[PDB]
Amino acid sequence: KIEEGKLVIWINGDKGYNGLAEVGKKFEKDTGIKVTVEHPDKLEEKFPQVAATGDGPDIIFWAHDRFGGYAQSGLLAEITPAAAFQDKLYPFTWDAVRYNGKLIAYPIAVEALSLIYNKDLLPNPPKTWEEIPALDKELKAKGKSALMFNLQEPYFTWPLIAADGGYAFKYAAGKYDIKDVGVDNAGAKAGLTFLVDLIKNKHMNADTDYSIAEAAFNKGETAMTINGPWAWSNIDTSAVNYGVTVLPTFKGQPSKPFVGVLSAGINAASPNKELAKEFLENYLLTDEGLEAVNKDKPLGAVALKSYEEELAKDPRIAATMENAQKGEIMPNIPQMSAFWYAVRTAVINAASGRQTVDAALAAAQTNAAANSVGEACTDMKREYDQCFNRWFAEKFLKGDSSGDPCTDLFKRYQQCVQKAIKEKEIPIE
Amino acid sequence: KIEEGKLVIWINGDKGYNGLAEVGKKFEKDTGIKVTVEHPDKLEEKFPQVAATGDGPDIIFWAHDRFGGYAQSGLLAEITPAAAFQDKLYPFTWDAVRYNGKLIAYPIAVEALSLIYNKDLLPNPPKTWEEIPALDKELKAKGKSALMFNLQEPYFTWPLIAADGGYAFKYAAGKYDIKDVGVDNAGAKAGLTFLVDLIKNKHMNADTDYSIAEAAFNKGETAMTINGPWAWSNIDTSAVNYGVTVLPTFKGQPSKPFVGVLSAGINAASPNKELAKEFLENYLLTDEGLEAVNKDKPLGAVALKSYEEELAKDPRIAATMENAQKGEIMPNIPQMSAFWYAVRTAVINAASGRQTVDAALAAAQTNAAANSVGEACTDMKREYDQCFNRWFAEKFLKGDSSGDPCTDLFKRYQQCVQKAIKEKEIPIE
Amino acid sequence: DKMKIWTSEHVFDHPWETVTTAAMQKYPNPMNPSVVGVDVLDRHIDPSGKLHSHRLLSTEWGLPSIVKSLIGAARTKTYVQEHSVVDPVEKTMELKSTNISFTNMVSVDERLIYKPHPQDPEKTVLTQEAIITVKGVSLSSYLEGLMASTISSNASKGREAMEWVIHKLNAEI
Amino acid sequence: DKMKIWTSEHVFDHPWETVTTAAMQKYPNPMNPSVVGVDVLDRHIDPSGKLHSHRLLSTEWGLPSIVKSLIGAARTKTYVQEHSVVDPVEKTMELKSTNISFTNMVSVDERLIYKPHPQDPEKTVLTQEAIITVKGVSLSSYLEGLMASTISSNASKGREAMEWVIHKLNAEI
Ligand SMILES: OC[C@H]1O[C@H](O[C@H]2[C@H](O)[C@@H](O)[C@@H](O)O[C@@H]2CO)[C@H](O)[C@@H](O)[C@@H]1O
Ligand SMILES: OC[C@H]1O[C@H](O[C@H]2[C@H](O)[C@@H](O)[C@@H](O)O[C@@H]2CO)[C@H](O)[C@@H](O)[C@@H]1O
Ligand code: NA
Ligand code: NA
Repeated sequence: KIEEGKLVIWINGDKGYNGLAEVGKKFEKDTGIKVTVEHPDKLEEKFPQVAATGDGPDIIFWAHDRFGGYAQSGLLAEITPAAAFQDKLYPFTWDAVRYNGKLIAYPIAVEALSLIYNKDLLPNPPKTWEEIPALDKELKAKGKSALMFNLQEPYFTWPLIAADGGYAFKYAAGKYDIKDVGVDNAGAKAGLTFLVDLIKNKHMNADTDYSIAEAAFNKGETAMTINGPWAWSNIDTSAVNYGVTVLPTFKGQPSKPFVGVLSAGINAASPNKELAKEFLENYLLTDEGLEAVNKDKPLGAVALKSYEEELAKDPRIAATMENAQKGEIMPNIPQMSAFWYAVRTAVINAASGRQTVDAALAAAQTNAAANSVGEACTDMKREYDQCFNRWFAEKFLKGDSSGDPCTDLFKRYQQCVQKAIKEKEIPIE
Repeated sequence: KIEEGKLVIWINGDKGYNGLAEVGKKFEKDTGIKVTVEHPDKLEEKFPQVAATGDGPDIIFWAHDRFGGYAQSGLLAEITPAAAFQDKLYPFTWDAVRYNGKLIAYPIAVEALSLIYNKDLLPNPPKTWEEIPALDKELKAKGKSALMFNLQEPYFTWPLIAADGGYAFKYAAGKYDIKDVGVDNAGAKAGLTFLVDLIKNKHMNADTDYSIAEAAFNKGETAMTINGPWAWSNIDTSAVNYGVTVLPTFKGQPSKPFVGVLSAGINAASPNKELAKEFLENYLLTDEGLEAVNKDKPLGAVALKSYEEELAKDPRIAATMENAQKGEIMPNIPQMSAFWYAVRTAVINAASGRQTVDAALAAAQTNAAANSVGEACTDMKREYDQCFNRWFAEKFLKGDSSGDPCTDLFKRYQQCVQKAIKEKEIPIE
Repeated sequence: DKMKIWTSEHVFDHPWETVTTAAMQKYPNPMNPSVVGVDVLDRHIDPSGKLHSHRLLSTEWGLPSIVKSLIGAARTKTYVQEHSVVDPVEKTMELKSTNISFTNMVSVDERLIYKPHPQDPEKTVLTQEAIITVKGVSLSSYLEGLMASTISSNASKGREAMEWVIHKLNAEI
Repeated sequence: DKMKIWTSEHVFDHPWETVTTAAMQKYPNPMNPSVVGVDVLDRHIDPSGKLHSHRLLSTEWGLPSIVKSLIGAARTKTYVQEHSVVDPVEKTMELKSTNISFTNMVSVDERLIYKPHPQDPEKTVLTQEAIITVKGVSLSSYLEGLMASTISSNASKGREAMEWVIHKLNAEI
């Protein structure tokens, strides 16, 4: 149910949506075809829900890791750029957005996390994960917190886990073994242990989210934080002169952060598939359009060769690429959505001290296999199941059902899976 | 049942056995260990018969093609020359005598057939198979025969068969397919047809054997013949000046003659296995010893590098190598003994006009599979079976048996197979 | 038309309420790491009050040597369809499951029932069947039938051999 | 202990004398090109006048793609042992043959008898049996028995799964 002759474009609210909006304006002024840019809360989940019905945006922007899921659950169109266009962008980035040797989205920019510090409070930033507690004591003494970062998304904590050892899926002979999950390995445990210790030792706090930490650091109440190219713009306008540098080392091994290429896919249920291609190739992926976005919020290291050159004189892209090289690129396998919740729930538990590391992490190991068949639906599947197991036990078995259970969570979930089955071509009764 | 402290050595009677005898004399004069050289009739068959019992010579000389049979039927010892010794001989010849990556005999010399002609009668020899009949008419007119050669052994006729097409076993990917036999193919038929035509057109005669043809040509009654390096010595002492040249071409394609390396194996039932190695390496395979043999009868192209050099100035070895290159090397597969009878019987039939080419040759195709399990015994197997099928029908079924059949052909045959089974390691009741 | 290649009865030391609850959320678990995706296709409470669940299971066979090469060529996942019925008054949970992946060729079918233990409501009883149907013909019949097929077939070659040999033999004299 | 996976009767339009003669010299022939070596190990006329033949057959299976590579690794030839008895008065030719190559694992056994045709001495009758013994247990029993083995085995994993899930489930609250 997508209207023809407009374009609607979703991109996360931490990205530079106004910049992107401006690029649409140029597009409208030239073609007369209106462009609408939205930033819906929890978009990683919201797209799938709406995409399954046949609704949603024409263009969807997210880290490439979830695009394999999206594509194989019949939600994305195969992109068909010319050979000349592909030469324009780095082939490394084309690969992040390639599944079963089909291109499923346009790569936009390469993103990875760095250490952002306060140059007025930390003259020289710690090179060492383990030096932080000691520093916090000194800093607390002067009335400040050493480090604060988003402890709610597992992205931000992942670097510290995959440091001493720890992985999503072992990569063997050009394929990922989905049966091999390094969430429960020895160093993954030590990494996560370190984190929790820090909260127990009063140094961090489990509650801290993105905004809490953005606020504090940009207020100058904290010395360091961990964030991406996008966050720089809010630091800039604040009166804190900042550096971006390598992440501290754990056990004298680099902090490894998963790398994502912000890619841009075209909805399978979209009449405007050739407007979407022109907008993406001939307006966004140009020095002009990419600058517009980057001006509003930085994109990290753009996949457009011709603008990455004009940009990598930036000493912050430099530090992003350093850290990017120090970690792994993210898999675009369908099992990724599964993996992410598994660890997401693992981390908070440890952090709020409710489950201990070994328990929460062992849990994750297996929860990582909680995929749906249409892996774009894995998140919807969780919510429907979590609803049914509460009902079945509390209501139905006790003989208090009044009708079919969790009918609204079920409604959409059913559609995703149904669409996914067709795409996967399974035959049922 | 082989005596210790002597050596006994078999080599075919067309080879240079006296020369070889002289080499033994030097050996006896130096060691005091007596050497006895024999040339038993039908040795290709006689060795196996005696070898099976545990009797026979210490050293056996034959074309390499039958050595795979001999070895795998447990009759030959694995030879163990030093790495330095192997460098002394061409590695091409070591291969002819190598089965399952084990060396089974010492190669001595490379042999192939050429066209020997009378330079006084044929000023220029025919380059063309098809020109012969025309020539015979002219030659008959002057009171002579154009060509005469051994029509009894299939070796001599084989070149003319494998000319337009025709093979023993197809060679596929470094192995021979024993199920693929080119005896019954299109050109193999045309080749053999040509031969028989020639007898029908009075040009040749089916009866002609080795001696008949040797005699006539060396008497000067015929212009050409087909024979090997060995035959040259009897031509020399006769008052005919002769040339050796390429075989006539059939259908303008080379005549292909199978090539054999005269090799020398050590009997598995021999106490004298280390005398036999010293005699072979340190007396025979030397410039001295090889000359002795070659003087008596020429060896073709010796496998000893250091004497092949001193020799290939011979314009006849030259012509042997030419023809050798124009055809294939012989397989040392066990199925070879089978192959040889199949064609041997095929050829005479065509020649005596009793069976026609298509019949006799079709027959061969299948008779080529008439192997024993111990393929060294394939010849004994034939004779025992040919005896039993005559008996069973004529005597036993008619109720005139007086006891167990063909008991003496059976006696030895049983032993070969029994020895072969052990070597092949089959388990029976 | 019946041949239950197997059949089994076992007991859990847990009350049916909890065995059934746990059976609903069975996957994914460590003891069955080959079950990688489970989805509820439809669920209805029927006029009699019986909860019906239809579930689809995706299984990836554990052959991790050439898997990267293999999956490019073809999918490595097998699918089984499942139908369960829960009666909350009489306390029974049935479960009929077939493989969908190679059912044209073969069809394994498993039936399971969980009721409380007649002697002790705290324990739960699980009875279990399984039918292999190779071609709708029992495994045994089919497998023997093949032997007919080729045995007689090879037998029929031997009789040609005989005729040919005899023809050559008759031709000799 | 009996299960003749097959059995057959056929007729040749040839007199037993010639069928039998031809059977003695059966190999090698075009219809059986996989039989590459046949050898008579022993032959005796017994006190009653019956000719006994024990023969060994070597067969090379027709898999000519990787044969060169394969035979280096291992032999490509299968062996069957054979026992025949000829009674020249009563005109019968029995023939009992087993494979020797994989008899520890399996054992096909074929029995054949050639007598003249009751109605016409010129024709010859061939009756034929065959027993497959997978483990001395019929093919059918063995093949079903495997299903027991793994079916129940997988069943036993599912029950661990349940316990583990339940343990986690019981642990929640
Ligand atoms: O959460 C903010 C930050 O993280 C994202 O990384 C995601 C990953 O891409 C998702 O699939 C998710 O489940 O896991 C990570 C968060 O835990 C984005 O790559 C990045 O752009 C976004 O700003
Ligand atoms: O026959 C004389 C001549 O031929 C030989 O070639 C043999 C082959 O080696 C044997 O295995 C035999 O059955 O077939 C050919 C004869 O038909 C020898 O190679 C050669 O030395 C010998 O003088
Ligand atoms: Na079914
Ligand atoms: Na047996």
